Amino acid sequence: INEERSEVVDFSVPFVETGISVMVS
Amino acid sequence: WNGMMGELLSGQADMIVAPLTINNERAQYIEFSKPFKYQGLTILVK
Amino acid sequence: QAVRDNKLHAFIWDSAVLEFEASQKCDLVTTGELFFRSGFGIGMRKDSPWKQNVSLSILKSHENGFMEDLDKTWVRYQE
Amino acid sequence: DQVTGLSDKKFQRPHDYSPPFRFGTVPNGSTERNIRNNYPYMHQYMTKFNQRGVEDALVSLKTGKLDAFIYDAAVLNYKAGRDEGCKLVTIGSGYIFATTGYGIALQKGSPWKRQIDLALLQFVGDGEMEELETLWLTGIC
Repeated sequence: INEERSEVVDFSVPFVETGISVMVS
Repeated sequence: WNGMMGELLSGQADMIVAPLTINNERAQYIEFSKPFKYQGLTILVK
Repeated sequence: QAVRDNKLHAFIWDSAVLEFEASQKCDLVTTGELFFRSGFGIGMRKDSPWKQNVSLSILKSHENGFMEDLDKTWVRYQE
Repeated sequence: DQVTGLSDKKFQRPHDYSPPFRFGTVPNGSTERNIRNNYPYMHQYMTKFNQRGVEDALVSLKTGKLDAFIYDAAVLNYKAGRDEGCKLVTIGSGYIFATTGYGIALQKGSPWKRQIDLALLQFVGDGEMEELETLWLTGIC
């Protein structure tokens, strides 16, 4: 879910709480 | 209805900005924007 | 107050609120399980032009770090 | 724990630290846009740290061909819940990050929109969504 993708289509409600992250050893 | 929902349905309120519990029963009567918060419920002990 | 006087033994409540409360008072203790993973919303009237741009503003705030500053002000703060 | 988050001094210059580390993402991916919109310099540094495959980077982290990697939370959480050895470690809990959701793309103004959202909120409103997480997610330790 971002800006440019919300311009072209419409989203329903979200269901899972996911962000972004960095993976390290 | 009463409380915030009662004051909003009566027309005296235009927008409720409060830690509202998103649920189907209340969504059946009014609209929501995308959630700003993510949390649940717990138990408080001493 | 009632549980502070050790009159209560359990109390269902929100997550971040009780996190901040345990930060303020060390005697306040929570449980371990985390259930009912939902979100808080903005109570609105019926369909109206005060819905589209409002949700778009919420998204634009979530994508950048303004919510982080709000956390620093009230939620992230500890004792 | 080493890296605090996106604000860590490591994301200022890899030369600032003695070991020159490396960290990239999936090319032509969604998160690549977030780097460009927030930190164009990070994209320039990530230009030399690009990789090809999701598991290719996972192999690189295990082998030592890559220092750090950036990708979504739910995807990387499941790959770390079943990994043998558990050498790779997650950072944080979506604390300094987007904290967004997953959605279904519909054609603009679809009349299904009211019906779809009613079920999805009801699906999380009765614990059925909880069981599906148990089926497809595994958190050890």
